[PDB]
Amino acid sequence: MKVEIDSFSGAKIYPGRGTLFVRGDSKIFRFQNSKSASLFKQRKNPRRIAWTVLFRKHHKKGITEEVAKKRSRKTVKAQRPITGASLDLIKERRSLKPEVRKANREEKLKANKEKKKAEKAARKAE
Amino acid sequence: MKLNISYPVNGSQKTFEIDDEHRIRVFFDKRIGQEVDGEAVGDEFKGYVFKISGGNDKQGFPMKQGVLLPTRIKLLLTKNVSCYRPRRDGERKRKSVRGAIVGPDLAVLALVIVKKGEQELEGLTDTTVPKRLGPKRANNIRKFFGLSKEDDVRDFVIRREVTKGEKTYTK
RNA sequence: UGUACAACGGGGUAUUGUAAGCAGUAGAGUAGCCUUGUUGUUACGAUCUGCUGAGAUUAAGCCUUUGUUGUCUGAUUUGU
RNA sequence: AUGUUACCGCAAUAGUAAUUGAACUUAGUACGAGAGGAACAGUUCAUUCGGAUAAUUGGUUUUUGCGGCUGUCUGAUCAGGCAUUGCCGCGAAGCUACCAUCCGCUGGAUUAUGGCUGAACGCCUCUAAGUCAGAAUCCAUGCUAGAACGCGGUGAUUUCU
RNA sequence: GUCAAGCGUUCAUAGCGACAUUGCUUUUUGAUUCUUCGAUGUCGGCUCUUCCUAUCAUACCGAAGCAGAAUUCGGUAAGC
RNA sequence: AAUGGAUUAACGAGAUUCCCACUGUCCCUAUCUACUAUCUAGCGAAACCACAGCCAAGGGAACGGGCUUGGCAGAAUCAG
RNA sequence: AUUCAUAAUAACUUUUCGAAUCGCAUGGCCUUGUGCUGGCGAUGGUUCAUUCAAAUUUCUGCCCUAUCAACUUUCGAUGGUAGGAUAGUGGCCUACCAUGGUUUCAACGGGUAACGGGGAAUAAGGGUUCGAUUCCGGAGAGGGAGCCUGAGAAACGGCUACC
RNA sequence: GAAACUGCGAAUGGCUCAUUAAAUCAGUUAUCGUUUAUUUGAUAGUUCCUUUACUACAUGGUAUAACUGUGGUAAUUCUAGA
Repeated sequence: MKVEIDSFSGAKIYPGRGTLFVRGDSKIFRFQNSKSASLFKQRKNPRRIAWTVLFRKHHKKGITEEVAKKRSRKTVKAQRPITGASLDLIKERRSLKPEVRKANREEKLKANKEKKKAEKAARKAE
Repeated sequence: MKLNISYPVNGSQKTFEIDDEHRIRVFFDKRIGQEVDGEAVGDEFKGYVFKISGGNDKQGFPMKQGVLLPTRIKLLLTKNVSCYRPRRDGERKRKSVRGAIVGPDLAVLALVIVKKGEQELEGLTDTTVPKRLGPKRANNIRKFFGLSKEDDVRDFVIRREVTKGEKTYTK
């Protein structure tokens, strides 16, 4: 079995207890009680009716539901390899990064290479 | 019922055909993002805790976030939203869904684990699927490894070896 | 003269729909104040909001009471 | 009124009640050249009638219980009176509804009819003697009242009267 | 009800049954005028019970010009 | 056919038909209220009255409370 | 012909544009550095103009009907002021105000086997008739309404609803 | 080099003539009253905003698809979950 919710009061409708209504547009309403039913037929607004759950929740009364959204104070904690880099050697080369004389000497080599490049290019142009 | 559970760090996933109707009555009347007890559903899941991610009910209509009901509804959905892909730019569309409350109407419930309990799970925790792709961007690789601003991502590159015939290559 | 009874009180359950009183930098606004504000202040002003799912009623043919206060020998008749 | 009073009972006699249909299945079978087209058992439901009951729903509302509304009176407010129960909305309890729900028994003797053996009438025949099954019938089971002149069992039966 | 010329393809009787005839009933309508004219309140409907059966249906059966279905005739039956 | 004929707007507590609405007229009844009835105190009539007050059949002035044969028959009584 | 183009003062902006893009080719200076500079392109990009458009707009012109003579304005009809909206003028819409506006020189209403035109048949001339129909402009996507995306649709071989 | 993201275009074409009788339409004017993608011609020394450490400019951050797989409906160019 199941329990349901009055359209008007928003109340548990234990089985059998209460009425049901089926408008021509196929909207199925349920009513715990003829009170709610009669108000509905009067075309009242539960948000204006005071004892109703809609008014309750629209005026923010009994607000023990929500508390807050949690936040984690840390990082993802994965400086992992990219599946083709061998993380051990990856960290080894990351540590070799400081004391950058290796890359500096490669730059100096390609630098004298650019020197000789302009030189030999001018030579060929001559 | 079925529990399509996932462990996102291991990247693993498995369906579990559940009974113990009352140990899923616990799951009844539950929203998305909420976390209930593995032990409460199953001592095989003792100590674990999941998070109700969502699920498909009968007629395959998924659970959508934010609507706050168990019953099905027809929403005039639009782009940038679950449960509808547009086959044209500008197309809004009316589709039927089920909402963000849990009940017997559901058939498959999609769960994600946030904590690993005391025991181990056969198809989730004992296994771990790898990262199918490596980062294709320079700085993403560089920060993923923690190298420097200048540590030559070009040579820290990923190389994924595959053989066409006997000729093999990393592409 | 008692796991006694009764009248009140209390609690519960139900019904109704948020009491009076106070306050408000709420309030259509209209008049008057001046140190003419930046809530300016003052008189009046439905109604609104908070205290308030508050208050009221609740066996009279509802339930229950570790409570209180009381009551508990008047008449008549009867024989194998 | 039966010796008194109280309790438990019997049960004479009288009354009596349950009724009909549909659907599925049997079965598109039987049967029928074809056309068409059954039935018993079984199941679920309903019609009519009855006897109760008020959990649910509906109705009713002097709970004159809560709130509100008009006019007027109580200096104003608060709170109230009058308006042949002033009016409206809700409204418990109680009553109540095929407008709601629940329930509505099985054994015997029999008719008609068909028969068993069987003569008269050396055969034959349901009949004459005997005898079987058989109906919404009849009587019992059951149900209602209990003879106020029908009965039984049991308990206690008055003192310084 | 009796009888049965005939109808019923053929056959009087499955079913009907002319011409003739014996009975029953008092729900008609007459006939009569016994009671009633110093008054028996006068049609129908509504309501409500009870009774008869010459049974419309329902229960069980028999017969058929009853293959089945449907139908017709007839019996116990006025329980419903 | 001024023993007036044929129409005739308007009017009618006139007679009649139909439609809309409406409805406890009805399916199908239920519930509520005041006044009664009811019980009491007190007051206190009337109509009517051969004698009185149980049925069946019979016959009989042809539909008896009485007679005949049967059935039955148990003080006094209240509300309806 | 302008309060035009355009320029400057003073501020406004929740902040607009001012290349983190891509293919080829690789060229030159030496201060010998991966220093500095360099080409042919594609893509996109603020403004202005242009072009294909688009929307509004001036004058003239439409078939038969008076067995349709008064029509329009409640709640826009005519104008004006202010404002809103528009991409833009403007009753397009609102607030307020004056009460006007069209009409026998046929208003308005009805009908149309009416979309209009360029044109077709037919003829001495004049003309009468037809012209949905290959080209031009309009309207529509089953009737209606609405709207997203977009430069551009009130899109329908796109969405939403009702019928 | 499929699929997919992205950018374009899908508002043209084509069909019919229902609508519509100062309305469309035809000629004829204007926009000194407006939008205009696209093409085409020209066109962004001035962007450090307590403008001194507030900030990489041999250049910065974020997914997310496709895909991996779990999959759910009888069905949908249905879609969620990781």
